[PDB]
Amino acid sequence: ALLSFERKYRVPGGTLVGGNLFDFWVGPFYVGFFGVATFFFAALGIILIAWSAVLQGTWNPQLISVYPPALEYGLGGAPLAKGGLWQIITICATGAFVSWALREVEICRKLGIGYHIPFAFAFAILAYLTLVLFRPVMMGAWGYAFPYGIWTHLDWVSNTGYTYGNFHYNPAHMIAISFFFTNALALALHGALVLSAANPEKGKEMRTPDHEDTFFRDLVGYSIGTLGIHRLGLLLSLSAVFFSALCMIITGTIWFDQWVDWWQWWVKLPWWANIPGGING
Amino acid sequence: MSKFYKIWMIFDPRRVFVAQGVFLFLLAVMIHLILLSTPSYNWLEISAAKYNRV
Amino acid sequence: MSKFYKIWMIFDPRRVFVAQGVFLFLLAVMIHLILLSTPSYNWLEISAAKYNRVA
Amino acid sequence: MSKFYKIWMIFDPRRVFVAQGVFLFLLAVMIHLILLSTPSYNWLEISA
Amino acid sequence: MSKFYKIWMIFDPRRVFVAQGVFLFLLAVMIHLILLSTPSYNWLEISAAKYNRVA
Amino acid sequence: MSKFYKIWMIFDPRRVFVAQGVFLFLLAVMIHLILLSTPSYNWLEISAAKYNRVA
Amino acid sequence: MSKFYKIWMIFDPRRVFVAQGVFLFLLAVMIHLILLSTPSYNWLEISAAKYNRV
Amino acid sequence: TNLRLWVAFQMMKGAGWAGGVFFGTLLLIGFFRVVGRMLPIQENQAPAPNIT
Amino acid sequence: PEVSEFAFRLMMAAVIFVGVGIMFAFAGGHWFVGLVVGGLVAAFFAATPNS
Amino acid sequence: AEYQNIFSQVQVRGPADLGMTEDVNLANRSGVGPFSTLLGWFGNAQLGPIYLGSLGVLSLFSGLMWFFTIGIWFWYQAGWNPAVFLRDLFFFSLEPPAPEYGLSFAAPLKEGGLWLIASFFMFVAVWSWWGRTYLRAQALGMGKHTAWAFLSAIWLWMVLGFIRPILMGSWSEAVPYGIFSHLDWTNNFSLVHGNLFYNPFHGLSIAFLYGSALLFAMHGATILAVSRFGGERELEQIADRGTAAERAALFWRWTMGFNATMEGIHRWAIWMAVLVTLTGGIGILLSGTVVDNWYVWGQNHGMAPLN
Amino acid sequence: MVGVTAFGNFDLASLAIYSFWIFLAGLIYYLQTENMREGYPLENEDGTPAANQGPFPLPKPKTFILPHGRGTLTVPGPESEDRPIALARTAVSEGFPHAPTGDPMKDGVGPASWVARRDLPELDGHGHNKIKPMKAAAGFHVSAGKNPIGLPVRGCDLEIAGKVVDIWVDIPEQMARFLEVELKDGSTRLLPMQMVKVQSNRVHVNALSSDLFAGIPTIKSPTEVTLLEEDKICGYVAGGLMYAAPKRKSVVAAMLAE
Amino acid sequence: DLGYTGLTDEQAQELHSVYMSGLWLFSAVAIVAHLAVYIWRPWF
Amino acid sequence: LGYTGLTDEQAQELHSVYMSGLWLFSAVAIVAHLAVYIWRPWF
Amino acid sequence: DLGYTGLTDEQAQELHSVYMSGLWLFSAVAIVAHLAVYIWRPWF
Ligand code: BCL
Ligand SMILES: COC(C)(C)C/C=C/C(C)=C/C=C/C(C)=C/C=C/C(C)=C/C=C/C=C(C)/C=C/C=C(\C)CC/C=C(\C)CCC=C(C)C
Ligand SMILES: COC(C)(C)C/C=C/C(C)=C/C=C/C(C)=C/C=C/C(C)=C/C=C/C=C(C)/C=C/C=C(\C)CC/C=C(\C)CCC=C(C)C
Ligand SMILES: COC(C)(C)C/C=C/C(C)=C/C=C/C(C)=C/C=C/C(C)=C/C=C/C=C(C)/C=C/C=C(\C)CC/C=C(\C)CCC=C(C)C
Ligand SMILES: COC(C)(C)C/C=C/C(C)=C/C=C/C(C)=C/C=C/C(C)=C/C=C/C=C(C)/C=C/C=C(\C)CC/C=C(\C)CCC=C(C)C
Ligand SMILES: COC(C)(C)C/C=C/C(C)=C/C=C/C(C)=C/C=C/C(C)=C/C=C/C=C(C)/C=C/C=C(\C)CC/C=C(\C)CCC=C(C)C
Ligand SMILES: COC(C)(C)C/C=C/C(C)=C/C=C/C(C)=C/C=C/C(C)=C/C=C\C=C(C)\C=C\C=C(/C)CC/C=C(\C)CCC=C(C)C
Ligand SMILES: COC(C)(C)C/C=C/C(C)=C/C=C\C(C)=C\C=C\C(C)=C\C=C\C=C(C)\C=C\C=C(/C)CC/C=C(\C)CCC=C(C)C
Ligand SMILES: [Fe+2]
Repeated sequence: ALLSFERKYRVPGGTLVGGNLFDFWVGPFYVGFFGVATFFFAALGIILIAWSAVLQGTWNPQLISVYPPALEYGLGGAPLAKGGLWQIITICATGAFVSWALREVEICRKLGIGYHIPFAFAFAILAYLTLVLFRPVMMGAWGYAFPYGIWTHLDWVSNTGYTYGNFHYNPAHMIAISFFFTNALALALHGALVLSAANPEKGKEMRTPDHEDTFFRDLVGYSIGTLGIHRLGLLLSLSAVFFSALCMIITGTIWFDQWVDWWQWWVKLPWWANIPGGING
Repeated sequence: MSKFYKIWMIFDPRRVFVAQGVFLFLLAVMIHLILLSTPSYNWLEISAAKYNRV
Repeated sequence: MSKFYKIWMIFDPRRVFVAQGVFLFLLAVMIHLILLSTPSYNWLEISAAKYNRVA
Repeated sequence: MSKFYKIWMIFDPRRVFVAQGVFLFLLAVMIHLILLSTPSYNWLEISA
Repeated sequence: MSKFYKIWMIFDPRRVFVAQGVFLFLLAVMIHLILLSTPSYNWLEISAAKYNRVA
Repeated sequence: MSKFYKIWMIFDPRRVFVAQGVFLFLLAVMIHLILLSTPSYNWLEISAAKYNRVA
Repeated sequence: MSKFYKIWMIFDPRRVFVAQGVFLFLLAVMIHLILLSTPSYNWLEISAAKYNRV
Repeated sequence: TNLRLWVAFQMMKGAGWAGGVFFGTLLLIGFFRVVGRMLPIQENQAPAPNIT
Repeated sequence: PEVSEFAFRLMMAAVIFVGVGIMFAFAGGHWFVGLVVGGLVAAFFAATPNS
Repeated sequence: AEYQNIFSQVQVRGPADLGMTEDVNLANRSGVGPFSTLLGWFGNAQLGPIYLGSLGVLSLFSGLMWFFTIGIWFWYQAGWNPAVFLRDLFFFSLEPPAPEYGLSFAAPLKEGGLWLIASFFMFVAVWSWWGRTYLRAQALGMGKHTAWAFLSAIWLWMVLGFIRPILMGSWSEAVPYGIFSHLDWTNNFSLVHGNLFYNPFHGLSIAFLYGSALLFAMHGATILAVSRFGGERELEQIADRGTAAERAALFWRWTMGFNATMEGIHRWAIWMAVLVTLTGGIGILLSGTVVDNWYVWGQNHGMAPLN
Repeated sequence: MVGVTAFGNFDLASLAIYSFWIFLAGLIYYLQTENMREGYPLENEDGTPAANQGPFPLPKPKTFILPHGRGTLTVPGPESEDRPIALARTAVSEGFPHAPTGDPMKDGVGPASWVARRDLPELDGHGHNKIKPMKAAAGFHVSAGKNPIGLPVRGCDLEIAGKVVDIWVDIPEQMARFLEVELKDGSTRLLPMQMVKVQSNRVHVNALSSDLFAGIPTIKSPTEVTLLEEDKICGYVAGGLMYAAPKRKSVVAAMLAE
Repeated sequence: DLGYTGLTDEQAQELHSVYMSGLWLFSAVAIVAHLAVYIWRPWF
Repeated sequence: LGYTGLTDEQAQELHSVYMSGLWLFSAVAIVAHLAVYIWRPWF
Repeated sequence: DLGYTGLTDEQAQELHSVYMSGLWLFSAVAIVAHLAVYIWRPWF
């Protein structure tokens, strides 16, 4: 169950909690203290989703939906059949996520690599906590969070999006969408470039990093470099998540009307708010 | 049945007890939450309706 | 069906027992949840109606 | 139960005690929140 | 057909058995779930109607 | 006709057999689901109507 | 016409056979699916009307 | 070097870390509760995004 | 307590941005005028750390 | 609070790298541009040279005329007023013809006829650029992965503006050329087709768009984590596996059970992003032509509670 | 074909979505097999092939023709560690850590591990050495940021153990890779630029303590560094994060200390 | 004598004999459990 | 057969202590189940 | 005598007696708290 080179890196230490109490491998996985919490919260969260399907009365996996408590319950406890289960799953999901990030931290220290990966994952968690915890708490109801369903958490997105008209006009959303599109553009370009330099035309030698820079300089006149593109990949993803977390935390808390109405401030600037012609007036 | 001690000749006790500890506590929490969800056997709810706590 | 012991020459005992433990637990959990879903064979609901715990 | 002491030759004692402290506190937190969730047994509300 | 044993000279027994084990379980699960879906052949619901469990 | 055996000089026996095994199963699953979807040839339902399982 | 065998000196037999096999199956699926779509040539419904299955 | 204190100190050490993490989480929840109360959410608040 | 030149440069730029933004939001008839002037000066200040 | 390698803490500026010369016609290659210190903090500071061949010229001419045609219509919509032009820049739009004209080219020049001209220029511009990516890879003897990764993007781009309008038999179904208009076109697309969220293929594209962000955040952080072992030089790690490749392999093997290689991770990278638009093109293509309401389609396929 | 269903609810959209699941299942299989060209077949903790190899079979081998006549690389292929691993089994049962037999930083195990790469310098596209000192580099100079040359080098124990002398530069990428730190004994070690934090007045190396600076593996040639020497240097310094924790004076290091 | 796992035939026989005893014990408890359910609530 | 390195006697001692814990755990469970069944039967 | 933690048998016995004493003390206080609540609000 070990790779041809895995043995020399399997050494004690690097644990945050427990020392050697949980410092062992189950197959390929490293357990650690936080992996035990990971497995428990993961298993408990999964079972309560399955049990929530029993209470709902359906077994179709797409119809399974763990709705959060209704708006009348506010930010308090709810009956397990009508919102209470969602709160337990959310606590289990929050515990599983943070334990997973901290388990990655232990693996980082054991290998001596940087903590970029758990720091990158923490951005996703704060994005997750924005939707289920930070936004509902500010709005004072767990019902503003999204249900744990495959196609019912899309209903939440559509309903929350159309609460404020066309959600595209959210300015933080436009920033994040540009980042998400840019990151996927960068990933396709970055993935394709290395494969082109590593799996070239038949018979020709494997290419060097200079050909990678030469290709993109002949293409768009600029090469960001092997270090730059991976920095770009990390920052593009985190910025997309950071602005996506920002876009929702200001919606329903600081902005309440249609987002298209927001953009009229630019049109209503003092020096051209009254000039005739164009689209607006 | 008298040869079941050989399971420890195969499975290290440290990993099993961790695995078993998680499994039992996961199982125990699972059953209690099942009973709480149902209107019956929700002992917190049963006493409230029995003693007119509402 | 006499030489079935040779399965352990093919399969590692440690991996199978973990796989079997996970398989049996998840299979057992699945069947219990299937029974609980149906109004009949949901023994939690059965006893409530049998002894009139609804009131 | 006369040989349960041998579990300390399996698991390191100080590591378990720290972990058990975490487990006991979180379990105590877990039960108290469930009681607050129910309309009854919510001591912070029935008093007022 | 006596040379069917030669399939093990081509197919690794370790990978086949795991694939066969997963395939047989998923195939067994799939047929059971198809049967449980139909109003008939759902043995849970048949007994409820036969023994008047739903009242 | 006779020289079809040379296809194994070109095709890897392992690659074909795995691909063939997947192809046959998916083709068999597809046709069975086609028959189940039609109101006729759905042998589960037609037998239910034959013996009046549901009425 | 008699020299069509030369085309195998240009085309790799393995890639042609795999490409041909996938194309023939996908084409076969497409036509068999098209016929099922139309009320005519839907041989499943054709037999149903003929033998009064419904 | 007291064994009873040493064991109790370890368990108190774990309980303290769990306590700080739980109290820190409540601090964030309380902070967002305060900010939401300060902002004019109650004056104009969105309808339910999902069916209750 | 060991801030680098770049760390201090950013901190002052944030202070300059807030300060100048308020300055020209009052002076101008709109908050955007403050944002532009405050942003440009802060960006120029933060992009030139002495070293 | 240590060096995280996010930004270079020192810059070195040697002579400009003129690049390789496998089969690239150096006459068509330009000279080296400036060195940007601001870009040097993140990546390379050198800009240029850029190759400009036959397809490069056709790409620029059509690309400029596409950009110019939108601009002239933007000025006409502004009344030639620079103040109005900047005020309504995002609200300007080069709308496609009205639904009455269908696919006919009889639309008036100010009522959709100009859009056909601008769209033609973009069509030539993009396709000529795709060949440019193909030929640049062929010139250096590299794989055509960029050419086919690009063709995934073209498939969605072709579907939105060209293929789907033809099937719908109307240029009005196409995309307007504007900042807010093509946002409004997007929103109106879902509403007309009944909650495009319940499009299975739109959901898949979001899976791979989320996954591309997931994989690049994972991959970018991984290499920066193992950059202390020289892991950013991925091509040498493919050739001669160093300790960075092994640790990067082991981190994900101990985290999620399975891992990849230094070369195989980029196969995940290319396919994760390609499926973003590949599934996207089918998802848009089906909408209207096959499914006139996805939520009703979702109900009949067990994706919505009703029916 | 609006509403045209071949059977049941199955229609052209249903045809496409299932056909993609087949394609995606096939694609995930293809991608996973490609990832199995390195580190496979699996091995036991002793070194023998394991009874378990995974559900995905090994792919057909492919050959990479290395640049500059370095040869070819066919994977999957027989891969060997080619170095004695100074680790000791801590439990007969598998999935348990291996403790170092001696000094792990010197033995190249754990976080301080390294791989037997080719003992040759890495080349650019033109055949020249990719990584060269800035002194031997033609025209290279510090363009921005604090110049680290001449700054004192402070270890994790807050003790100065030398000063920077030269910077090594990746000539194609035109970015610094190593700092050539001269110790108190007159010899110069190489420190990866990723493991140092050039502050206002000093080079703080959080990885290594002052006494451990002398232990960095040395380069055979002052004008070039091979791939093997890079791994030993990068491994040693990065191994210092866990193996010099007792010597680190940081508050968080004390909290995480054993 | 493929010996992928390294077990000898004697070790396999002993491991299987204990494994089957565990299986028959598990099956025996299940058969009793099914009898209890079928008596209390038959599903046929 | 050796995987964990335990001798036959060490396993027998380990199993006996483990079984002692199992029956003690089972006994509390049986007492708990009787208490619940008396208080509220589920059959 | 497995020696996974290195503690001798005597140290294990002494530590377990300490741990059990705290366990029963913790159990006793919890019983009192449960009695107090059941008096205040029974849950049966
Ligand atoms: C109310 C709005 C609707 C909606 C309506 C649509 C519509 C309509 C579409 C999408 C599409 C997409 N949607 Mg949706 N979408 C909604 C909600 C969401 C949510 C969400 C959390 O709510 C998310 C994450 C997404 C996500 C996505 C993406 C996965 C996908 C676009 C891929 C892409 O890169 O396109 C952008 C990239 C391109 C179009 C490719 C461009 C390639 C060409 C070659 C570039 C040429 C450049 C040109 C010449 C300019 C050059 C400039 C110079 C270089 C300077 N949608 C709701 C339900 N969505 C698309 C799709 O494929 O859906 C299946 C689509 O058509
Ligand atoms: C939607 O369609 C529905 C579901 C409605 C209808 C379904 C249609 C389809 C597609 C049906 C398909 C059915 C198929 C393909 C069935 C195939 C079944 C097979 C082939 C089953 C095989 C079973 C074999 C078993 C269980 C063998 C077990 C073997 C052992 C227990 C012994 C193993 C040990 C060994 C070999 C020891 C090794 C020996 C030595 C010397 C080392
Ligand atoms: C729009 O679409 C609709 C449906 C409306 C209409 C469709 C229109 C179209 C586009 C139709 C297209 C039709 C076409 C292009 C059909 C083509 C058919 C062909 C060319 C079929 C060929 C079949 C050949 C087969 C199956 C050959 C099989 C051969 C073997 C099994 C033997 C191979 C073995 C060998 C060679 C042994 C190797 C030998 C040595 C010496 C090594
Ligand atoms: C959705 O579909 C539903 C759920 C409705 C219907 C379900 C359908 C299906 C697919 C059902 C599937 C059922 C199956 C596959 C059941 C299989 C059960 C089996 C085979 C269980 C195995 C039990 C074996 C046990 C419990 C063995 C225990 C052994 C021990 C405790 C002793 C271990 C110690 C050993 C071997 C000592 C080692 C020896 C030496 C010398 C070291
Ligand atoms: C769907 O979900 C519901 C709940 C509705 C239905 C679910 C049903 C299912 C799947 C139920 C599952 C039941 C099972 C399989 C339960 C398992 C029970 C077992 C086997 C429990 C075992 C308990 C054993 C214990 C607590 C052992 C304790 C041992 C000790 C405290 C002593 C340990 C110390 C030792 C051995 C020291 C030895 C050391 C030396 C050096 C000799
Ligand atoms: C689903 O969740 C709900 C709430 C619905 C139901 C929950 C169900 C479940 C699954 C509950 C789980 C219960 C469990 C697993 C409880 C376990 C309890 C145990 C075994 C606790 C052990 C406690 C042991 C302690 C506190 C030992 C302490 C020992 C010492 C401190 C050392 C001795 C030193 C002493 C006494 C001196 C201390 C010094 C001073 C100055 C006072
Ligand atoms: C002062 O500024 C000047 C005037 C100097 C220059 C400025 C120009 C400006 C301000 C340009 C602004 C451009 C903008 C805002 C562009 C925005 C473009 C966007 C957002 C496009 C989004 C989607 C577009 C798509 C999907 C277009 C697809 C088009 C095709 C697939 C081509 C279709 C081909 C057709 C219709 C051919 C028809 C013609 C014939 C002859 C058959
Ligand atoms: C004939 O039977 C009686 C006497 C009961 C007749 C009674 C009839 C009536 C009218 C009964 C009244 C009510 C009912 C319906 C009672 C039903 C009771 C049931 C279903 C009891 C079931 C008990 C099941 C138990 C105790 C199962 C225990 C099994 C385990 C703990 C699994 C252990 C296996 C392990 C750990 C395998 C691990 C192995 C490896 C290799 C990992
Ligand atoms: Fe990369």
